[PDB]
Amino acid sequence: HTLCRVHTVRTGKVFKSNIQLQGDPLFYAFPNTFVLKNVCKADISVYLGQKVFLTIDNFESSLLPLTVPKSLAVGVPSITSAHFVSGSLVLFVISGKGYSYDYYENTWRKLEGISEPVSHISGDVCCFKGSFCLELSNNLFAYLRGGQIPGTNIYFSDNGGFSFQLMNTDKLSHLTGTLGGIFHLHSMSQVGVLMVENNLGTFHYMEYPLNHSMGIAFSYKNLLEVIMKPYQRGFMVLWNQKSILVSSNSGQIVEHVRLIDQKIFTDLDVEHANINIYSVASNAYELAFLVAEDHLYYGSQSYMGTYVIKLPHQPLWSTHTSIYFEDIGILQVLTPVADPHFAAYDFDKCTVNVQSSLMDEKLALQPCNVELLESTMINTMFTIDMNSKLKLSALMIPRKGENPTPLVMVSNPHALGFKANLNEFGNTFDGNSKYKLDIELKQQHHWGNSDFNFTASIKRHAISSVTVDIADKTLSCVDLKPLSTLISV
Amino acid sequence: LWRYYINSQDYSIFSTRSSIKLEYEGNSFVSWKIPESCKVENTTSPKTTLHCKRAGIHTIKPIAGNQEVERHLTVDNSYICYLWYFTVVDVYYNLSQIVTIWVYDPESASTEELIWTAKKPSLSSRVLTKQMNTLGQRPFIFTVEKRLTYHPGPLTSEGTWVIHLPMSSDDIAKVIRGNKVAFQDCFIANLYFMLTYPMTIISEPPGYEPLTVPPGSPLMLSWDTCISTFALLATDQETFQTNDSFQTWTRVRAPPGILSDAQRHSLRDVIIFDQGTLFLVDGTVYLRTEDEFTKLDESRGISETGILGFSKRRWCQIRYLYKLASKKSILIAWSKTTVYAGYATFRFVTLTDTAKLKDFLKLPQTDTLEVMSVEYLWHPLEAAVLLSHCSVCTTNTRNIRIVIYSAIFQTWTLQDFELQLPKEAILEFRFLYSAMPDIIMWDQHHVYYSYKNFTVVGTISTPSGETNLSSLSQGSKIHQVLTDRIGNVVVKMENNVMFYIKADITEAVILHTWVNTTAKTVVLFDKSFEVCILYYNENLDEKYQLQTQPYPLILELQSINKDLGDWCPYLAFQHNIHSQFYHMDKGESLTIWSQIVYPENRGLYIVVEHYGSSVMTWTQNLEYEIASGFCTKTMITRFFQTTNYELVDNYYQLQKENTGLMLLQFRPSEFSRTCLTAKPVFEIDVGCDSSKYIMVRGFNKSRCQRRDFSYVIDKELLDNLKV
Amino acid sequence: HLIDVPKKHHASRTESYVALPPLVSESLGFHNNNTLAVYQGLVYYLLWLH
Amino acid sequence: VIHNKGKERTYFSCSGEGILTGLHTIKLFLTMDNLKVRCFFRNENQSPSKEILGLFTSGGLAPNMIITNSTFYGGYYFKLTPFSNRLEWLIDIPRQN
Amino acid sequence: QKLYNMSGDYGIPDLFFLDKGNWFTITVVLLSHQDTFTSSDSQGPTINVDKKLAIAVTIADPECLSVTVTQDVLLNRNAVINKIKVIDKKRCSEQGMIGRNIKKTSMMLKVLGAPGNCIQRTYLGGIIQGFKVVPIFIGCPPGKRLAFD
Amino acid sequence: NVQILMEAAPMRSTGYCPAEAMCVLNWYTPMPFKNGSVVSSVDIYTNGIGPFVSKKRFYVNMNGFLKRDASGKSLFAIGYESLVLKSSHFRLSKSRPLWYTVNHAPVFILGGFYDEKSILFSDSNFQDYVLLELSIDSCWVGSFYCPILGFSATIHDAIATESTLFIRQNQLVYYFTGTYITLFDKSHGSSRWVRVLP
Amino acid sequence: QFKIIPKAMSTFPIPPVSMVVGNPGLVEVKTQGVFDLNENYYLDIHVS
Ligand SMILES: *[C@@H]1O[C@H](CO)[C@@H](O[C@@H]2O[C@H](CO)[C@@H](O[C@@H]3O[C@H](CO[C@@H]4O[C@H](CO[C@@H]5O[C@H](CO)[C@@H](O)[C@H](O)[C@@H]5O)[C@@H](O)[C@H](O[C@@H]5O[C@H](CO)[C@@H](O)[C@H](O)[C@@H]5O)[C@@H]4O)[C@@H](O)[C@H](O[C@@H]4O[C@H](CO)[C@@H](O)[C@H](O)[C@@H]4O)[C@@H]3O)[C@H](O)[C@H]2NC(C)=O)[C@H](O)[C@H]1NC(C)=O
Ligand SMILES: *[C@@H]1O[C@H](CO)[C@@H](O[C@@H]2O[C@H](CO)[C@@H](O[C@@H]3O[C@H](CO)[C@@H](O)[C@H](O)[C@@H]3O)[C@H](O)[C@H]2NC(C)=O)[C@H](O)[C@H]1NC(C)=O
Ligand SMILES: *[C@@H]1O[C@H](CO)[C@@H](O[C@@H]2O[C@H](CO)[C@@H](O[C@@H]3O[C@H](CO)[C@@H](O)[C@H](O)[C@@H]3O)[C@H](O)[C@H]2NC(C)=O)[C@H](O)[C@H]1NC(C)=O
Ligand SMILES: *[C@@H]1O[C@H](CO)[C@@H](O[C@@H]2O[C@H](CO)[C@@H](O[C@@H]3O[C@H](CO)[C@@H](O)[C@H](O)[C@@H]3O)[C@H](O)[C@H]2NC(C)=O)[C@H](O)[C@H]1NC(C)=O
Ligand SMILES: *[C@@H]1O[C@H](CO)[C@@H](O[C@@H]2O[C@H](CO)[C@@H](O)[C@H](O)[C@H]2NC(C)=O)[C@H](O)[C@H]1NC(C)=O
Ligand SMILES: *[C@@H]1O[C@H](CO)[C@@H](O)[C@H](O)[C@H]1NC(C)=O
Ligand SMILES: *[C@@H]1O[C@H](CO)[C@@H](O)[C@H](O)[C@H]1NC(C)=O
Repeated sequence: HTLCRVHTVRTGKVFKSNIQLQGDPLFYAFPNTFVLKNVCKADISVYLGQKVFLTIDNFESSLLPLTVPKSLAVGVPSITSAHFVSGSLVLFVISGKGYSYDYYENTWRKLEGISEPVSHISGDVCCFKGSFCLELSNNLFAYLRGGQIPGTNIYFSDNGGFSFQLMNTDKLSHLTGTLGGIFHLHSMSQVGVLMVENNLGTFHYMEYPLNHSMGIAFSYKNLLEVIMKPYQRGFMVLWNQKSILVSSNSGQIVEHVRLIDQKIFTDLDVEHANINIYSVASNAYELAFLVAEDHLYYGSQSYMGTYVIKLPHQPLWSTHTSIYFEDIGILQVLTPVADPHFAAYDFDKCTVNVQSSLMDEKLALQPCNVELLESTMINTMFTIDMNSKLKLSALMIPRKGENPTPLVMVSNPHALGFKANLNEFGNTFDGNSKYKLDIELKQQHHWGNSDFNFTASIKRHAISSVTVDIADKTLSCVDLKPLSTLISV
Repeated sequence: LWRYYINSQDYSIFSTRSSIKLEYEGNSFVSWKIPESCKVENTTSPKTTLHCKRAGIHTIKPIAGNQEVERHLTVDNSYICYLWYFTVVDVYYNLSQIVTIWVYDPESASTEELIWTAKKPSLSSRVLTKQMNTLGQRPFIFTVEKRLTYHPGPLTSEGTWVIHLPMSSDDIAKVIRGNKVAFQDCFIANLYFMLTYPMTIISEPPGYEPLTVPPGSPLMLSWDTCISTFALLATDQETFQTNDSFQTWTRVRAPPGILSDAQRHSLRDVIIFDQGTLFLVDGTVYLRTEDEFTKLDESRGISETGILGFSKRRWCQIRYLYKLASKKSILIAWSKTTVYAGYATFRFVTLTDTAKLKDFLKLPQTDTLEVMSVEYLWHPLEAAVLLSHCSVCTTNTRNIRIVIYSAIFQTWTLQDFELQLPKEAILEFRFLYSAMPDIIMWDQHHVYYSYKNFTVVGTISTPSGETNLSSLSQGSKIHQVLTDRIGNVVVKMENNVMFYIKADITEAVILHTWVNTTAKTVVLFDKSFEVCILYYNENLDEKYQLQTQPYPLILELQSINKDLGDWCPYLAFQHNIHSQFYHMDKGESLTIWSQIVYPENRGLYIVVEHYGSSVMTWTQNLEYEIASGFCTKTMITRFFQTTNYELVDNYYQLQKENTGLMLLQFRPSEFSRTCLTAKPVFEIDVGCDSSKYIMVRGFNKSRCQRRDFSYVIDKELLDNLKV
Repeated sequence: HLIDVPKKHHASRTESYVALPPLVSESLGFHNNNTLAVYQGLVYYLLWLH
Repeated sequence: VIHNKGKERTYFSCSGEGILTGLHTIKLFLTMDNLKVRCFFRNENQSPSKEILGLFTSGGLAPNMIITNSTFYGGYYFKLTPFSNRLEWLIDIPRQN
Repeated sequence: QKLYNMSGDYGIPDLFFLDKGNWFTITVVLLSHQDTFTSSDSQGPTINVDKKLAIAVTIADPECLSVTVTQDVLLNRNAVINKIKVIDKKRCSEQGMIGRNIKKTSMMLKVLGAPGNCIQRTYLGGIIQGFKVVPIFIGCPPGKRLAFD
Repeated sequence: NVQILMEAAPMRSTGYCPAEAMCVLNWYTPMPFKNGSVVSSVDIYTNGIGPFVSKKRFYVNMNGFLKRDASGKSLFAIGYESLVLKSSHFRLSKSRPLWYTVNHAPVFILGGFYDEKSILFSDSNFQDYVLLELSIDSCWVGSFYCPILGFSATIHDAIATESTLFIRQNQLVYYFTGTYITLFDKSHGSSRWVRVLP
Repeated sequence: QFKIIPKAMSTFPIPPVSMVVGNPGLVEVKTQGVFDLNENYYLDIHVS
């Protein structure tokens, strides 16, 4: 009735075609179900659950489960971590050993660099057209989650994922307790680690900007699964069975989640609410999670905090479902269904129009406070040399009654300084007035409004993201995405 | 049973100044029931006129002895009142045409102008025309496929604008428009029309014999695929052919001794071309022209007493067909085991037998596999054939599949159909107006549908959910199904009852009763694409044996919608696609603009669907706006190629690899009934049309007359040549 | 709304002149019959030159 | 600059720690020393917090100070300093400035 | 001093002068009702706006003056913006000089159904809109003088 | 077509003035008038500061019926001012139109009284209704060819144009011309009215 | 230069800002006031 109407997709079963699998199947190593989506090749996706499905289409047709061809001894075929490298290759962590799979071909490759058993593969993928961040998407970390930093080995690769070399332990000599992951924080152009000394945990930064520096500590009950937002803005989501946290910064401040109900907000603790989140889907700006007691929650993740509302009820949870953001404002619940008469899996899909969904009078959400937000800086990526400045522009038309407050910010303030002017020019035929804001960007040192503890060198290149947003934007502003661009000094 | 009529065919004119003629038929009648705003003349008469000035919806019902249903009719204030009338004449010596145009008001026009039989304007039309020249209104004609305009001269002594026009046969679609000068708060609507060479219907020699359908069978009708109002209709008593919308008709007969009397009453199917007519008499194909009645035989590549059907194209892709510069098949016949592709001049070779298809479909051989119906899809160079598969027989259930054949690649493909049907049911299928093949088929008791790339496959069902149409029409079998460019599909019953379907919509609509149970009727198209019902009855004075009346399908659908409670999800959807065929060379791209306007946050978008062998890249730029409680989304897309031919090997091979034709269609995300938008479907071809070349200035072929030459050149080559 | 019309004095084909009274250094800033005679002579010269 | 655009909330609480006055307004007094002012972002929680300041000082955002007379205009910038230890923004201005 | 370019009156120009193929345009902008159109208006590829709010132009002495008009609709702002371009037809008004060849001709611009009913009520009274007559004089105006360099 | 834009001037009107500095006071403005025209539309509007005052238009054009006697005072060449605006004159009479050229009439003439051969000739747009008694004898034609049987000294169809002025008493058209220098010449300055069209 | 923006029904003919001078004898004030499409009032004053 409401939200989704189910629709079943199945092909290839027109006639008596004898198709059979060959080898040992692939299965996930966790109770939850996930959908990993490639950044710009968004048609290619991997559903990880009781069976693993690699689709080149957007989960159309009937997909055979991913299989190991037994030519190499993989032991137990349990997947712990998956990653998408640039090209036609996908990386899996099977039984502690790394493997590469080509999906255009049917090629399996064994990663020979790693010796000690790792559990997780991490990296960042930029796919702006060019040759700049193709090299950025080649630095990858291989590490074992839950280990002890004194004693354990961590590997890295700069030639994509061909050969893996262990890094020296001199840098990580003074960190004591258990590691929670090591990340190439390209928003900071830094290297960060998540560290669990006690029931609470924190973040450590290596490189000279804020070297030997700390972030605000946060509780670390059980393990955590860490999800980056794919626009290099540093937005971080840390979720597990009984907790969820959002880091608006790159790990400097990690905070809780708000919940909106009857025009009042409250902090959401999963354990105290006595719920269990089953699936998590993350867009560039949005976030959603399915709670296993047939519940769906949608939130807009931004600065000042994240507001999360509860969507109307629908019996969606069926022990195999997984949510994924098909598009902005378009969620999709996917459930694979087996079929032994043809030895194949078909799919059931719900296309959730959240924009149409959030108009129920029981919710009564105030409409959007901004009428138009448009700029031309989202198409490409911008580089700066020293003694060179650049300018970007944006146009915003606000609502008739409200008075929204825009704000522009830089991911990495240490090597990127801005000055933004917002001037009013003209007005629309209704009477609402256009506002034009232009930002001027250069290096942080040349401004001279920072300390020596904050400038953090000028001779080294770096990378950051510039974002224009509305500070007091309400919910239901799904389509009016804030503007973001990538700029390398 | 009652109905109503209006003076004008075009429904844009329909407003408060119009009159509605209400006609009730029945033994019992009392009066008419109307709202207070509208008025009826002689309210105690079953035939009357209705005038109403206040806008809105009005509920009218004829009160009588029995139960008569009420009807809600919408009258809206409009500023478009007047209409164009045109009269053509053709000269062949100059190979051109001359048209005479004047302005007439449908409310106060002559009878002949209302039926398109006038040659001279009446008094009111002439005075209004000279008033429009005085206030300064001038028409002009604009060809659609290629953007050329033609202007008239001054007004003659009587109200008439005379325009000369080249004889094209490639851009047959034209519009006529005018300036923005209005008279007394009333405008004139633009008029769309088509014209090509005037075709001649055949004559009848004395001593000939009629060709009829078997007795008790329904009456058949077939028309030309490109230009309407030129058709042939077969009844139980006569075969008629019309150069018009059956205003004037001529009989079609056969020479003596060619066919038996029993054979002459066993005519199964008829197809009409410009060259001649084709009859399927008892499984044998006969070609009737103005000269002879020749029976096709093995010399032309057909089998005898084995043909079960034939078909032609259904969408006028005349521009691509003319620009292909290669004569292709114009007809496809099927004989349950073999298909044939009939070209021009009515001779052909066999296309495919069932053995090759059995080999193609990996069947285990010695199976009952049959071909039963072949249709030309919207893509010009492919065809589709319905395959019936027994699956080791011994039951009544047969699998129904589709197989497509591509003439450009000479290949075959099997699609996804999972239909199980009994032995008895016969099937007839049609393609809808879409780039993606969407199939509507019927088996004289049910209608099933295949939408959205053969994924939404099922049975069209009633709102009650019976899914059987004979039960709601007292046990009778499906007679006629008509599609159109818009996407509304009309199912006509032999009981003469009415069902309505919309493309990409599963639920059907049972229309109200408009025509008698016993009436011999057929549904056809006028000069425009509106619905007309033709009534045939013998035992008359030869002048009213065929009477045509229009059908207000849009108004009846609106009344049904006010009964039900549906609405269109989007306010508006605009696009800049003004053509159907787009051809560009290596160095140009194509830019398409579109926009949707809808309520506040019912999240929509524009679906772009493609078909063919993709050789292009898309770039899409989106703009979003909210204003006055409404959302506007604007899309700009660009199609282009990004290949290089410099310093490469196999240049011609890459040139052939990067050529072909593409089909694109634009549509909203979700749409329902009461959305009268036309879905834009077009085709884009890359390559040369073989009509563009290079001339040196000052040179021409035969502006300079000369004679034969001869010369010898020697000792200067790279010994003695005489050229 | 009516917009983008030509400004009237350059399209309706008119010719314009200005003539302002002279600055008087009196504290009250009032004129006299003498200075208005001077102003009349000045506006006469303007019309003559026109 | 829209004068009656609408102002209803005081987002900042600043103090020079020399003379305390009503917390509903910011009154500062200038003497021979450097005018030293500590200021914080007042919100639903009226106490100073290290979370909001760290959020602000991550996008390269620092407060600005406009002093105006009937004939004079001047602007002063809070320095960008890491939020590792501090709680409120601080600025000291020489008197000759 | 003599006023070449200044900041004069706003609104409609009073009268016009034309000479041998020159022209002028007026751009009109109408703002419609909040719910002036329904979903039933979505009948074609482009919205038909003439049935509810249409703009018309009538000419007198039509065989010497040509008018071309063109609309555009923005339903988000409930606006229709149209340009009317009026050009000389290069005939009539026989060859003369300065003040002889001119013939007077009044064209009418209007929006349909507006005249009489609608009114701009401002402070201190109300003014009639929807219907405005502009006169042009064809021929050649004053001001155009020839001199020797 | 030419226009002149000026700003007015302040003028302390001369008198006893018991006050010291500020006193009776009235703005004054020059008055140009070019050669070749009569119709002068004057437009008065505020500078922009001060109390609000509206915008007005006036017409002081070219009153040209004026003769000077030996004593040196104004006199109408058409007639003499000798009557009183009694309210009785048009307390029951109907509404009478006013005919002149489309814009170029520098004067205005209107009669149509009960029985008095008087008009309401005035400059401007009857802002200043100065009555007049015409010095035109009261004549009536004779017989046979003619009949008109009732003088009724009430100028019916009192029309005018630039220069000439036309009145119609009973079957008698009389035509006057005002002296209008800088328009044509001194020439057709009429001595007095003339019965024309014999 | 100033811009004046109405928030309700605005007086189109009468300008909404009246300006007064304390001492007109020492200062010369030339004012221009024009209107926008949406009745936004642009004014500018030159003082010498
Ligand atoms: C189920 O419903 C079916 C649908 O109605 C029924 O079919 C009907 O059958 C009837 C008889 O079985 C048919 O009736 C015959 O019609 C002949 C037509 O002749 C001409 O008719 C037109 C128009 O007819 C009507 O006009 C009025 C006008 O207001 C309309 O309101 C009305 O709806 C209807 O359309 C007339 O205008 C003609 O008059 C002249 O026509 C000239 C053009 O040629 C024109 O220039 C001129 O100005 C005149 O207008 C004609 O009259 C009638 O002629 C038949 O009458 C007979 O005529 C012959 C020869 O003229 C006479 O010798 C004889 O005595 C008798 O008068 C007869 O009425 C009906 O047409 C048909 N319906 C249709 C749509 O065709 C079916 O029967 C129903 N079944 C059951 C079981 O109920
Ligand atoms: C192609 O050939 C035909 C031959 O009929 C041409 O039609 C003829 O065109 C001429 C020229 O206009 C007509 O002569 C005059 O036309 C004027 C039109 O205003 C009319 O007022 C005169 O009385 C006279 O008729 C001639 O009548 C017409 N023929 C007919 C039968 O009407 C046609 O113009 C040619 N087209 C081209 C493109 O060359
Ligand atoms: C509409 O549906 C049809 C039916 O599925 C789609 O046609 C399908 O297209 C894909 C891709 O071209 C074909 O996949 C093929 O797979 C083989 C290996 O199995 C590979 O070698 C080929 O190169 C190709 O990738 C698939 O066979 C084909 N299906 C059929 C029945 O022919 C079509 O793509 C759909 N259209 C759209 C716009 O989605
Ligand atoms: C009608 O047009 C005529 C011709 O332009 C005007 O008459 C001329 O006016 C000018 C200046 O007003 C006179 O010039 C003056 O001449 C005297 C005597 O020589 C000299 O002392 C002055 O310094 C000045 O130069 C000119 O003589 C006069 N011409 C004639 C024939 O009278 C006349 O003013 C126009 N009408 C009106 C109402 O302005
Ligand atoms: C980075 O350096 C700055 C230098 O100004 C440090 O600022 C200190 O601020 C406190 C309080 O205002 C003063 O008492 C100290 O004297 C300042 N330090 C110095 C060296 O002058 C700032 O605390 C430093 N931050 C970090 C994280 O080291
Ligand atoms: C690391 O930080 C310390 C102080 O925190 C500083 O003295 C040292 O120079 C830093 N080293 C590097 C390599 O950044
Ligand atoms: C005060 O002025 C000096 C001299 O220009 C400058 O260096 C210093 O930064 C100023 N202080 C502040 C707080 O701006």
